[PDB]
Amino acid sequence: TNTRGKRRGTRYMFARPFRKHGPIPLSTYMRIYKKGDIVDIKGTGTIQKGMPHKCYHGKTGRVYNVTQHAVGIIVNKQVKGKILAKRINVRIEHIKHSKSRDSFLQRVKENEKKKVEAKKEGTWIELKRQPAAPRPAHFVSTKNNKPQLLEPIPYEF
Amino acid sequence: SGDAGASATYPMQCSALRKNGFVVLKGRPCKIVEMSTSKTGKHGHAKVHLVGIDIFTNKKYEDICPSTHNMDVPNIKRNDYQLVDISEGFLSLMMDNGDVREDLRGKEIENKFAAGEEMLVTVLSAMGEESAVALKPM
Amino acid sequence: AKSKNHTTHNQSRKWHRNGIKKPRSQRYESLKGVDPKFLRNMRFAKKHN
Amino acid sequence: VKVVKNKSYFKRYQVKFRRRREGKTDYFARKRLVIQDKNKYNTPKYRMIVRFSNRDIVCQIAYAKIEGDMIVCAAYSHELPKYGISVGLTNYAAAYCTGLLLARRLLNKFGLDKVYDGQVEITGDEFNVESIDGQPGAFTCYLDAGLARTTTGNKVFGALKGAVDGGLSIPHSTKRFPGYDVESKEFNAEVHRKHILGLNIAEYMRLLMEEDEECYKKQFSRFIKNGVTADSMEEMYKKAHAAIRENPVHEKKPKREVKKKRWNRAKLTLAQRKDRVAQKKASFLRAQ
Amino acid sequence: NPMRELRIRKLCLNICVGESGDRLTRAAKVLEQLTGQTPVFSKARYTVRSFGIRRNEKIAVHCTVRGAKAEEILEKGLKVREYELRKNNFSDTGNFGFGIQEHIDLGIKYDPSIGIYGLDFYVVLGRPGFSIADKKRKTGRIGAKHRIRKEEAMRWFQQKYDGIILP
Amino acid sequence: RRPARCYRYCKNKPYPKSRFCRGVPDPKIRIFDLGRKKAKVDEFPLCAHMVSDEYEQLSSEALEAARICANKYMVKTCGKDGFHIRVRLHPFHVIRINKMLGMRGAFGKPQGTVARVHIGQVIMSVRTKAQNKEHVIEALRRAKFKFPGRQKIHVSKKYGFTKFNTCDFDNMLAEKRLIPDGCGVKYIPSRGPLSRWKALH
RNA sequence: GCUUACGGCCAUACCACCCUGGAAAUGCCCGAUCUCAUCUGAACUCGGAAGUAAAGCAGGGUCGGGCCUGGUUAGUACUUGGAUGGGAGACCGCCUGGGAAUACCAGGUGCUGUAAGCUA
RNA sequence: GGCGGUACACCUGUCAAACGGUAACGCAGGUGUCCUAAGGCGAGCUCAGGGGGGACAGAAACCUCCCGUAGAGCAGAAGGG
RNA sequence: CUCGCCGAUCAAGCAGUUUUAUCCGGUAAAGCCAAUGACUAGAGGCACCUAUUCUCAAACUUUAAAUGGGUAAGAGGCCCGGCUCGCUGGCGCUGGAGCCGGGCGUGGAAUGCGACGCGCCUAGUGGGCCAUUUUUGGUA
Ligand SMILES: [Mg+2]
Ligand SMILES: [Mg+2]
Ligand SMILES: [Mg+2]
Ligand SMILES: [Mg+2]
Ligand SMILES: [Mg+2]
Ligand SMILES: [Mg+2]
Ligand SMILES: [Mg+2]
Ligand SMILES: [Mg+2]
Ligand SMILES: [Mg+2]
Ligand SMILES: [Mg+2]
Ligand SMILES: [Mg+2]
Ligand SMILES: [Mg+2]
Ligand SMILES: [Mg+2]
Repeated sequence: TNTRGKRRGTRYMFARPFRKHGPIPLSTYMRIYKKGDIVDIKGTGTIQKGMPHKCYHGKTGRVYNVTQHAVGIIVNKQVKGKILAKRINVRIEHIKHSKSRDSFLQRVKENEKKKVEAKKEGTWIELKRQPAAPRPAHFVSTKNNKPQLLEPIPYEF
Repeated sequence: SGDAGASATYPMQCSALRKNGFVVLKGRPCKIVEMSTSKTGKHGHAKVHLVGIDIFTNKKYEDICPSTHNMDVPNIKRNDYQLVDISEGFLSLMMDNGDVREDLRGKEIENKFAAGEEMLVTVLSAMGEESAVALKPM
Repeated sequence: AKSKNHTTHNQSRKWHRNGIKKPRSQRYESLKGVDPKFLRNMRFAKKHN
Repeated sequence: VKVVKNKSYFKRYQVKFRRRREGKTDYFARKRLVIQDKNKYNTPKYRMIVRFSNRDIVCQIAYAKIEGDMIVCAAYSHELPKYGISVGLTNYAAAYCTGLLLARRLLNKFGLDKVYDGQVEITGDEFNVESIDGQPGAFTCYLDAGLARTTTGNKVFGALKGAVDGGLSIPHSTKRFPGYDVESKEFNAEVHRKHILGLNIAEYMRLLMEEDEECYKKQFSRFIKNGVTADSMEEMYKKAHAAIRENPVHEKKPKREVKKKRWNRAKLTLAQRKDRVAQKKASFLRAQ
Repeated sequence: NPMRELRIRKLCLNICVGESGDRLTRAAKVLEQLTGQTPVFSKARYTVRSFGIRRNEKIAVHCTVRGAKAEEILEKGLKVREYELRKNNFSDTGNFGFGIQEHIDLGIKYDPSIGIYGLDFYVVLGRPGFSIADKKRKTGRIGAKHRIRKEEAMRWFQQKYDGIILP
Repeated sequence: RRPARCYRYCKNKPYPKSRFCRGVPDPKIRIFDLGRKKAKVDEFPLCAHMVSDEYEQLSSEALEAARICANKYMVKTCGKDGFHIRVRLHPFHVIRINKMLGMRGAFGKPQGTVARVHIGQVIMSVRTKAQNKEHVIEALRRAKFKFPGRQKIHVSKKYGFTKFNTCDFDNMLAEKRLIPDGCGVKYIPSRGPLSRWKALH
């Protein structure tokens, strides 16, 4: 049976990248985390204080509490067959802003301007994503690219 | 005040006891001279027979205990001191601090200091009290 | 008389039997665990408006 | 002897930060100085930057940002000739003025020059400005010594005293001001007033002029041609402090248009680079 | 050209006494009458029974002189060497050094109270501008065309002190 | 010892002799290069391999036996200074042996080293003159009977023990792109300092 | 374009050697009375301005090492899913999708934010 | 089964199949302590090793210059930093 | 039992599935001429030293898949005005959070489904065995 230590199996995840050791760059310390934004979790072996558990490294939750040096996150952790919302305290050196919702916010701001532009012009531009449709019918010209004959090559050892 | 400690000993299994070791028998450490174990039946258990010589004066002790039993093992530590004048009734020694201590008691040493050839004694501490046995020159 | 020690064979079939339900995210989340200095002032911003 | 700088050395080599390789920034002390608490939400954490060159003193006020910290106000030591101090632009007295010039100029652009005027008179005692109710709060920043060893009497604390006397609310103590007897653990403010007004400079001009005039001309050469004597030290800095409190605002120089004439040679292009080694090969085969 | 004068920075001297005790304490008095300043006790690093020393045991004394005192003592130590040194006494990086077996010829009378001691003179040669490697802020490197060489340090010894390099 | 039928297939992860595995006996094969090993590249142009066709593991005793079998045939047909054999398989996988017999604590002690081979990996390589082709193929053929599985005796197109073809090796010598150094060559690209280019000319 | 202060990214910025540059600025440099400081005014601290480019610094040079980027290696290695596929076996081929890495080759070598000053 | 062992309470690397989890009397190991500092903080400093040197002094004492991405050290096992 | 039942007249929400977007990892492979450790052979420069070479790692790795894990795809949104605070503070908005009012459906990926919605009581079971692939001890 394995040991129940808090840092068993974290030999590589809490390590630092090659030629990226040393002090933490001071941009991660001057990022503002409000209450209700989506943040990622990625532990760092440099700051041994307030580091998340290995069951949260790579997960993603929302912020519910902000303190002097850390941030309270609500992470959903599946234990056996149930998903539970965990309230964890992780310092700001192990987290970063999640760009998963920035593609949604940029898409909303572009939608709020497309309907007001179609309303004052009288068009019917559709505001809805669609999967990759089958390719339309197109002509393939062979004016300067004649089909080159391919054939299997003999076996050589 | 830092008089002394509280542990003063440690218990351990009886089968882990080795020959030429030390163990507590009848409330005093003894020098185990020989150990022999034997079975008891068909699916017999390891019956351990112990016999040890008391390190202080005399009165060899013995005891029977199973191998999976626990028995107290004392802390045997010996410290070295430098001899002083033993012309009084008690033997005098000095520690690293440089102060003298006179609590001990032999005949071959109490008069040796008056004729030269200084030596250093090794006082052995145990459960009950302290005593000096060995002597080596330099 | 040895037996089988550990297994997670039929567990995944039992989990998805009644489904793996995500935690119910309710509107107006709780306020337990928030900074006591922040909550003490927020209760003063509600008894004065 | 084995080579230490081989391919395996540079492949495993990780360089320090650029400001660390140049020896200008201490990132261990910068983190504990410019980083604001997370429960402040973009509250600017100001700091007073004091730097010393061989001929100039730089005093700046900045607050950290991700794309680089912004300088709110900057006062240099070469602006003192505008106020009267034309000599000794790097001594302790000139440090008290550029700190005072930074304090009064900052309070001017923030509309805080009427309130929090500080100590108009120089007494040397420990002075900390008080925030008066009803009025806007005092400006609270911090000192940034950098790589300068903070010993008793360092000129870094001269600009610190000049800023707290201008109106800035900087937390500090009189342990590192010149005049603190560490034996008795008491701060003699009268000694500090001498260093602020350059009275310790005057005693040097008198100890030399009354012992050997030859060395006085070498040590204070530009003090003789500018017409400043050992008896015109205390009054010169006093009237300089008065001019600083009157017009601390600094107007920028007119932007002089330049055609951008380059004085450095450009990098060799790929054509000039390959053609050069083509000529060396051809010239090498002719010689053999 | 004037900013390349091959001047002397410091003159290092030390007496490596066998062990601590009254013998080492009296050796420090020799450096007080010659240099004019209190030396420092250099304790040992590792214990070795072959030499009879232990760790953290004060073994040797040493002192450093910078200004004209460094030029005086260095000149007073070369008259014992007859103003001549060997060829291999120069290091491949400028500075060189020598040694004497008796300090009595160094302008100090032999006294029967304190025993006789022999120091070890080591002069660290320099050049105006080397302080850029010692200062904390804006610390930099010297350079190839500015650091001293062995051929440059030997000719300086032959011109200032009229020394003779024995091959 | 235990027959090779028990340690033929690569069943376990590689178990090399290291800090954790102590007490491994010395391998049976200790010499890997024979013949006139200190010969230049232009002396032995031909090259022939013994390519493996099975993903298995070859014992250290088999590598020792097949080396001597191929060596004794080359010294009688091509002389002791007319070839160069280079065994290209080092025994690094330590096979284990259980205690001499239940299975309480069945993890066994080391028994010996065995070289793991892949499909297409060269087992042995012999370089010689261009007229000794019929002798090397026969010498490497007799060594297959000391190995389990299936092997192929392929005459390589490379120039000796180098990694450059024979049709390009002579051209790269005139262009000073390859310089001989012992039994191999040095690939000199056109992207170094110009000082070493002038040394070649 | 340049010289400084504070930086962000943290080698396209580093490393070795060579060459050139001082308008402002910077650096070296000149002193130990005061503050402070060590064995030593070397460092640290402080006072100063005779010299102006030796070094720092900056800009160039190298069929430079490194680093960065791309090509190639290769649709190769490996892999999801499938078969009453082959084979004594080891293992291999195919169907349906994803798809690397070194070597080798080529190009590039700091960008940039705030504030102040100078047009070498 | 007994004897042995503790896989009975814990820790590191691996096994473990690139989230987490995952067994065997699987593998290599460690623990029942130590520390008024080896706790807290501030300041200064740069280590392991190698080269050239320097009375006695040598392969090992000490002084000093140069290179030195950490290859040292951080009480202990190992990993991370 | 609370609803939806009337289907996107409605808000919806959900998913052992894909798509779009954004993160996590250090296994296969690869590498060792890059570090740690192991390892064969010559060559050059005066045993080492430099540039090469053969062969490996489960408790090594610069690099690095496939499969896979988390999150985001709207009215609980977006935007605007006012107010409150003892918290925050150069800066009655300086941050922040709370409160109140107003404006704005082209429900703003595919497919499927009534919500496996909210509770209560609860028996049996807690010796499993087999196969494809992955894999440990073992000659098997
Ligand atoms: Mg374990
Ligand atoms: Mg069971
Ligand atoms: Mg069981
Ligand atoms: Mg079941
Ligand atoms: Mg190949
Ligand atoms: Mg010049
Ligand atoms: Mg290059
Ligand atoms: Mg590439
Ligand atoms: Mg144990
Ligand atoms: Mg997995
Ligand atoms: Mg809704
Ligand atoms: Mg049970
Ligand atoms: Mg039950």
